[PDB]
Amino acid sequence: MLRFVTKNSQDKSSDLFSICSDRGTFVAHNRVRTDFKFDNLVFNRVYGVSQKFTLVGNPTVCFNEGSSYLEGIAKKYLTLDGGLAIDNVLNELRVASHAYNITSWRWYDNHVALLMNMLRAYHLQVLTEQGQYSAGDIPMYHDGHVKIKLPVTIDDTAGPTQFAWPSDRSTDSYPDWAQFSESFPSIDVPYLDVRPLTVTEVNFVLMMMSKWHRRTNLAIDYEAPQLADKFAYRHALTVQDADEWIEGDRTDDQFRPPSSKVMLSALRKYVNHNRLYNQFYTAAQLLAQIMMKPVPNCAEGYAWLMHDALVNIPKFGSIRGRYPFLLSGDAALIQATALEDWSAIMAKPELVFTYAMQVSVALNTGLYLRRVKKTGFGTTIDDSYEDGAFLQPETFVQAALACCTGQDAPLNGMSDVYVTYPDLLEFDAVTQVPITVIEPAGYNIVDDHLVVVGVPVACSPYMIFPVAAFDTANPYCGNFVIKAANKYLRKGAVYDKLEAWKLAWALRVAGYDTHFKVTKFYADNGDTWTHIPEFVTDGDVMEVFVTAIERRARHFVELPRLNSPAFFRSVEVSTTIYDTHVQAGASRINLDYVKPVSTGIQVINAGELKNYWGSVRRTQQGLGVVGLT
Amino acid sequence: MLRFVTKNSQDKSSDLFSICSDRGTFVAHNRVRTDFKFDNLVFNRVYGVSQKFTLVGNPTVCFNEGSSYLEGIAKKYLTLDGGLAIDNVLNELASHAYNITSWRWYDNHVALLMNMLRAYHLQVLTEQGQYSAGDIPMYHDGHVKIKLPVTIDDTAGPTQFAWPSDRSTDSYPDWAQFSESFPSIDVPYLDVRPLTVTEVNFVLMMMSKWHRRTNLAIDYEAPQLADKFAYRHALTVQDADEWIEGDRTDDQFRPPSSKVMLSALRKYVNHNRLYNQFYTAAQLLAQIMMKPVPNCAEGYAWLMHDALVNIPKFGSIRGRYPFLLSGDAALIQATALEDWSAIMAKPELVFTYAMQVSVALNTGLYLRRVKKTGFGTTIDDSYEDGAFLQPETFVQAALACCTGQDAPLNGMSDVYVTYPDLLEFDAVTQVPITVIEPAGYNIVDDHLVVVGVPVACSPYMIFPVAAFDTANPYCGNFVIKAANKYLRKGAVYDKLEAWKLAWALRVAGYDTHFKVTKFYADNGDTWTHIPEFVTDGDVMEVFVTAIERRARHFVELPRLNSPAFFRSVEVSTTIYDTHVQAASRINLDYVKPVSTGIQVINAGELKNYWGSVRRTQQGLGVVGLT
Repeated sequence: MLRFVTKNSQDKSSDLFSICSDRGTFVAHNRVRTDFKFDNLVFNRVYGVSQKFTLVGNPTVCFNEGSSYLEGIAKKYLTLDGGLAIDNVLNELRVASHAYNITSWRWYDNHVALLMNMLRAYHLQVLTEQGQYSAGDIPMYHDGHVKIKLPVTIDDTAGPTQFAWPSDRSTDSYPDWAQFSESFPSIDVPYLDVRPLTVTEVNFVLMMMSKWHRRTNLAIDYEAPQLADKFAYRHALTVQDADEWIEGDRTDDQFRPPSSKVMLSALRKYVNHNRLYNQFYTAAQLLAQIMMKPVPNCAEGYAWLMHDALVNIPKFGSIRGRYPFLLSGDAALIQATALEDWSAIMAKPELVFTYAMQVSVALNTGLYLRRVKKTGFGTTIDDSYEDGAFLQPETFVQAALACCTGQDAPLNGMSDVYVTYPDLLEFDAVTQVPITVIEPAGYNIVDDHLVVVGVPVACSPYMIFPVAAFDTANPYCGNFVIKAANKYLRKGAVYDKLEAWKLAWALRVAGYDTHFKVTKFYADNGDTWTHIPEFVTDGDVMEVFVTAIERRARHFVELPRLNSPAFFRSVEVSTTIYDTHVQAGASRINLDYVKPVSTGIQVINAGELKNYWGSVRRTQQGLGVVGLT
Repeated sequence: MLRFVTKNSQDKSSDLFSICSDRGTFVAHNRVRTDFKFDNLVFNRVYGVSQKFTLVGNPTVCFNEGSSYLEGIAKKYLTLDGGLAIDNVLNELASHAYNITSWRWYDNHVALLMNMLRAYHLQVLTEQGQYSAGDIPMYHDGHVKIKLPVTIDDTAGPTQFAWPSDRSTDSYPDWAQFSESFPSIDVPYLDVRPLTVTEVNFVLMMMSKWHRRTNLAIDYEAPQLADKFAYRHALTVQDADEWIEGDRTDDQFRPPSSKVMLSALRKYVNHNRLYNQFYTAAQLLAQIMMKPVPNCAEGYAWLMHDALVNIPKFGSIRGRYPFLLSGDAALIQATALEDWSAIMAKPELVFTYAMQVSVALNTGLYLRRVKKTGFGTTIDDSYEDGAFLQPETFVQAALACCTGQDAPLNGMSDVYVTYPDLLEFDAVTQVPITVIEPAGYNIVDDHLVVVGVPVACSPYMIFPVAAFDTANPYCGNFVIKAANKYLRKGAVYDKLEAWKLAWALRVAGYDTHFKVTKFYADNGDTWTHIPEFVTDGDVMEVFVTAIERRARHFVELPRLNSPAFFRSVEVSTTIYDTHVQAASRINLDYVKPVSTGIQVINAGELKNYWGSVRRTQQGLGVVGLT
């Protein structure tokens, strides 16, 4: 995850932003300078381009059965090829079978749900103490023309301002827990080791073991039942503050949730003690992938925002506190990527939020990129693009990321886990958008409802600028030249679709709107980005007519008559970012703090694609899932 | 015109057809086999095509005098040019010597010969039993109902050929009998000695004013050719005189039969040696005769448009002196002589040539309009105003641009059949339309409009027509080539290649769509009109989408639209049997003319317009016979 953010070490550094949001949303400002080079002299415009992101979401959770993983177990009981040694654990058990039949049969170690719960609680408490925790509210689209407003399940103003405990006292049951220090396990039941945790951190862990009530519209407050019906924890001291709060003995005031630092320390201690590096890596990946979506500045863009995601979080199971000697020894085949990403998150916890911000934009753009690159602008005859990585729900987000940006998207590192949108597997997926009553201008409104085909572009690429989405030079590349039209006639300046869009974008930045035929280039002011129109994607057309290029009221850098001969000059456009700052209502990272803990940790760089330890690579032939090498 | 008709197909064929009408219209049926050879798999489909024609028309005729032509007199009575040898005449015979100083020699009988031609054709038509007023066909296509008006109603219209004039209701020429050697008045006289009594009667009485009584194009109105004249005959003929003074009843004095009328024509021409003037008369009659009935809806603008004809005023010096027609006839064109021999061998050469010239004229005008844009033609020649300005070379230029061979010129100066309102490419027509159901049609205010000239016929009376330099459906055969580029939804195609592909698929049985929607092709002709949108400029590529099949399908073909399934389909079309229905093959070796007693010149004079116009590579232009 860290390498993806740093673009494989851009000058061995990158930048991060902490989580901040008001009313469930936050703007993401930018400052850029766009050049215009014609007549061998340079003009420029410095403009502020913003981008709205929202934390509001309602994903569908699926706490179904999942496989077991024993990576953070001592090297002498695990093995790369020999796997789990049941003979060694029976010998060291201290007949054998008499313990086998009791509990030694399950072997269902998996804490992904617990780690995800602790992470989302940390994020929610961060928002709480920043004075910004509240019920979500999706923004409205006021543009004089057709207006969009969406509902929320919980009202913002009545919504809670404080992150209380997820579960509600005196309404639902809790898992039955009791401290357990016996060497010999007695009941087949998850045993989780929390020995080195303080009273408050172990209290927080076992309280988050309970079930989760949703009290807000945010995407990370999803519903979650109790991870285990019964369980026991390996701790020297018997903790019952949570138990006292379960009954009326402890009041709400005296059992307030801890501060963000305490939850972060609890998570660090838990993962370090149980050697849960890969499991936490998967948990962070999933939480970031479900974190948020970008608020569109166009009308048809909200169709992407209407969709809800489906997540496969595995059912919880912990065999690490059953036997004290499991963790005695260096951990077995811990992935190097997991170690470095874990060190990066623990050093800077905002890395997960920044990666979520990058991944939302990359995925939303890459879905459009794949719906276009399948047909290749309609000059691909067969189906030899091999976009099949989009099919299996696990490599959905990874394939979208790889298609949008050339970088290797990081696989989830875990089997039967994914974040997927089932209804958007196919690119000819129609969506309906509830729409208020205002006269139209060619937004193909049907029965007072925007009909949207496929998935729309809903964000500017200004947080991943070198995206290289297209092969040719374009605004996504950043620097491009504007060439003369293919041939000039009465209708005017036959232009190829992609080059026509490039010209339209450059003129819209420069202050001239353009008129097309087979009518203008509806864009956004705040975000002077002009999203690619449907004439590029439809593939029925290959040349387009630009009739007239007019002057907007907000004039800017002056250009000649581009759409006519003897007056056109081959201007070229280059933009650079001056200042970016995610405000609402930064922290530099370099590869100096990446150095992971290698003391008593066996590290394998190689991975097997069966467990999804790899990275999907986009090539010209198409996407492709590649191992970690 | 014999060379033109016998060269449209081959020197051996020489196929002729007789005149036939069915309420003024007739249909010419054909039977044509189309091949489809690809991957050494020859496929074919035999089908019948029908192109109907109409004889109904209302041409405008102007009777304006022109040059005087004397190319039938003896050698000694002519100078080095067409002017008569007045000194030789006088040294042969006085007051006349002094009178001559005031005797202009205007001898031109083209109006008379044309009148006899149209009267003969009308009599043939009425003895065939189908002469009538003539009515335009009523075309209806499920979406649009059209019916062009005609002046004379068919039902009340006469069924028998009445004499063109009335019962002494109008004045008649003051004819006279001449037998002396002294012309008394500068008024023209004729020499009709070899003619019989009834032939002379028909000639003199038809000289009188002609009235238009039917919608037939050859039944145009014409005034009396001369107020006064005399005929040099052995005896006075006065039966038509008794008819005008109101003595001979209609039953005994009726228009003569076709045979005797043609015999009068023959005697007149070959005694006065009017081969050149008769050739001009036949040319004009052929160019005015008929038009094709359009299968497509918008093609009726061709029907509504009326030609303009310039017939010279009637004048005669043949009958003034009796020795002029003696001696060796001088300055007779070989083409005129052979055409005369052929038409008197069979009198329906004029009809078949008229049908061919009608089809060629329509196609030539339409292909001039199309090739203006740049469709099929490399050079942007001055198709608009080059050789179409000269009214006498208008129809010949159209024929040359259509067919590619040498169109025969009128052979006479200041005579033409010209459409003045057709030189512009912006000319519009308001065809009346009762629209049945709305569809793709530019219907504004009860009349659709057309631009320029439309297609109203199909190139089947003349099939091997070489309209374009490259292979095309107009040519015998063409090879469908690979598309310029293939896309997901289809492939782009050049204008001409796309039209060739669409034509071949329509013959095979596939309906072809395109964008920037249908390639129109009516049943009963299965010829695909050039699409309107691709006709204009600034369009060089056509996107072909959705090559769907039709209800009836004959030859099963590859897609030719997808790169995987495209195959080099080579087509070939040949016409096997034609039969008009309201042969008659000619034999050149038996119709060869009389070379004795006639002086024949191969060459002509460009002033008199004795030549032909050929579509050169660099541009069509008039050339001499040499």
